[PDB]
Amino acid sequence: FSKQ
Amino acid sequence: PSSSMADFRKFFAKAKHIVIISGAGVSAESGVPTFRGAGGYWRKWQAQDLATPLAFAHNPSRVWEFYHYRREVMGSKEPNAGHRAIAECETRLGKQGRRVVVITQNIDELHRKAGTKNLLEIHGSLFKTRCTSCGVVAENYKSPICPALSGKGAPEPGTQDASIPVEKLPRCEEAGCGGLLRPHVVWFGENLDPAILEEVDRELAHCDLCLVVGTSSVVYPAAMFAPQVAARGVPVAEFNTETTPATNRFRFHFQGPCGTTLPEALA
Ligand SMILES: [Zn+2]
Repeated sequence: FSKQ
Repeated sequence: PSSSMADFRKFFAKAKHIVIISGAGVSAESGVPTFRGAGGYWRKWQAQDLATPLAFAHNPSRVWEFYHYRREVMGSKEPNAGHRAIAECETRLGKQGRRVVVITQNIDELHRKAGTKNLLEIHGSLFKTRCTSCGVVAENYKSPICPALSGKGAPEPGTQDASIPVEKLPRCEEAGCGGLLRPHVVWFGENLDPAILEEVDRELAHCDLCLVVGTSSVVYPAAMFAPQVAARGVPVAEFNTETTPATNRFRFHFQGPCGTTLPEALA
């Protein structure tokens, strides 16, 4: 999961 | 959620393993500029512009000037009451055989400065570098990080770009590399480190009480952590200046500056  | 400090304290009295998730609110209460809020700009940009892979591929000098400014200003910034209550709590409980871990989305290291030892920095640190060739991560506290940045980084609009050639930006000192360094900071759109996420998941799976402090709960995957602790039945308490999209998912909500409500909660 990637940084929003 | 409930507003009862008295009921929260009953869970805290018996909790053996507390996870504290901290966000930008904790840092803003120390006056640390994070360049995220409406109106908060460095020259003509915000973090949404410069804390990005695009910005670094386009103009690494400008990104380094921004992070240099941010490193330099930390000399004038101190931990606040929330950092101090969190650090004292960990020390006091650790003597009793009780664990406190801080999972922070902040990059300013103020939790470490206040004395927190059990700290997971999920977005990295202003005081670490990562080599874009070999990937080595290193601590770096030098003012200035490289000579070309001396005196650079001023935030006033109209300040000229330093336009430092890449070879005069910070370079890797690993024998035989010399690649271009970047801040070891997770930028928007990048993946967090799976090893750190594994450590986070371990703490979330074992904790028996969770606090979410000073965060808007709009940046992911961080905004999901405290939501999944609640699934095993564990109480989650939110300490923030306003409700967030995630407020109604928690047992408690305590409105106010972090530095005002946390000392009472962790005493
Ligand atoms: Zn390297």
